[PDB]
Amino acid sequence: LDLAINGNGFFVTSNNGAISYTRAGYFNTDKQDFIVDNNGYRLQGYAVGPNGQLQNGVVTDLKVERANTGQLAGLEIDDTGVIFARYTNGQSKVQGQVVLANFANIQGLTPIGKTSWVQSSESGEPAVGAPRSGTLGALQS
Repeated sequence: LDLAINGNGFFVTSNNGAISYTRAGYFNTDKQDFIVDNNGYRLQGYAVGPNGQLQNGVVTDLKVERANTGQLAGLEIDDTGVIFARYTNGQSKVQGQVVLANFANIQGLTPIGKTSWVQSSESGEPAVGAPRSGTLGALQS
């Protein structure tokens, strides 16, 4: 998955819980079927709950189910970040929803790499939500 944002906001990735923020990413699934960036850090969002519905109460790792029988054939993410898995038994199932974070003062963000930042005393706290909700931008591919 090659993801970009148009508008405000940052993708949220978790390194064993260390959270960083980025503008665009190449995302894959790892050996435990987590959606990860090119460092292996886990893309964060609303996961599907135990009842198969999106849990907007918790921002967590995004898992993609290998099977539904039917096994995974494709993975797509719409402009509001909803992740659709396509399976060989003719089914599709939502796997989660990518979130974006925005900041009251993104200038105050602490750079941790060429294209990644972390929260700071100067940036304010992350305000997290679905792409195209509130002031947050839209997801491309």
